[PDB]
Amino acid sequence: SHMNPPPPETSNPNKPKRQTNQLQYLLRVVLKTLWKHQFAWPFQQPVDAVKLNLPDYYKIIKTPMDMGTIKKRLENNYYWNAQECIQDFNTMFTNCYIYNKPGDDIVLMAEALEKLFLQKINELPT
Amino acid sequence: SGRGXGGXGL
Repeated sequence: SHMNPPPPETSNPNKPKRQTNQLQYLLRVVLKTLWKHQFAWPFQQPVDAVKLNLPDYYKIIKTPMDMGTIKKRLENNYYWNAQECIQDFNTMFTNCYIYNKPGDDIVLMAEALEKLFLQKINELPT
Repeated sequence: SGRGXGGXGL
């Protein structure tokens, strides 16, 4: 047998919370634009290794991250700094390139989403 | 490094 790990933590009740213009942009513009993209659906929740029959996924990926987690974290004010959120997006993309062979469909989807992510981050407000 | 996930409609 093999099991899914628990999904990443999405609330830190002991961490101070704030809403900033940049965090609002990350949620309402960056995450929203990627979420609605045609290639987003594999990235909208944690990789379900059981239902996808990938017993090696969490043997290889020890820092999983996904856009559903990022959305919940933003909604919970989990991030104090915009850079913490950006790091989670970066982790999500790099995990995909670690696990999957170059040229696989999922990798081309990640590369397209990453390009859009960088385009959105180019216009991060003050 | 992994088994991979096959086709995704591309």
